[PDB]
Amino acid sequence: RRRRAEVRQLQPDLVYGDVLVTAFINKIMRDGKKNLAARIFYDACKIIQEKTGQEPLKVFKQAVENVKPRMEVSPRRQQSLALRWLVQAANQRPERRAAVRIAHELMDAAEGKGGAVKKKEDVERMAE
RNA sequence: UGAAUACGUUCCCGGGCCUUGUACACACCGCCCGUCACGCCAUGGGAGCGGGCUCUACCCGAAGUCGCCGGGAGCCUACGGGCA
Repeated sequence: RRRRAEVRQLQPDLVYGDVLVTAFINKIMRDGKKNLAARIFYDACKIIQEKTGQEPLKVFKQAVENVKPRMEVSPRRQQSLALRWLVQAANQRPERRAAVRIAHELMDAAEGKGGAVKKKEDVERMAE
């Protein structure tokens, strides 16, 4: 208790220059292998730009933004919570490739739709 | 390779520690209290029975004492008394 402890702060990834990136990679992270989950994200983004032509970064941030619950919310938990549904919803997708399921899950989330975004509407609506 | 979450955890499940207060107790997941079952002893009344004693009322027992009369032919000496 006290001191408000710490949460540490990491650096960008490579082609995006954002912290939330690695943070999200930590969610997809499993078995302790970030190297794998890393490419899974990059490849997931590559599919986005090769299907929408838009920046895979602006689609990522926006997606997570359209998931951060307002009520159920600290500016931090908004990230932890959002990243959760983004992975869970992407874990239950039709696509066979991990990078493909996440890619679609992100695009839909960025457009304000999908299972992850649908879950939020429920939590918020059941809170208000 | 390398997290997520860690302060809003102030609570609080639980442990430890300082401090306040209270009852009993110190085997403290205590201790007491009470009922029930068994054993022994003991207290009191009551319906009633047996024995002794006390108080009140009536019913006359004897000895003895006190008092009066006294038998008159009764038990007798006589200023007459008296005994029975």
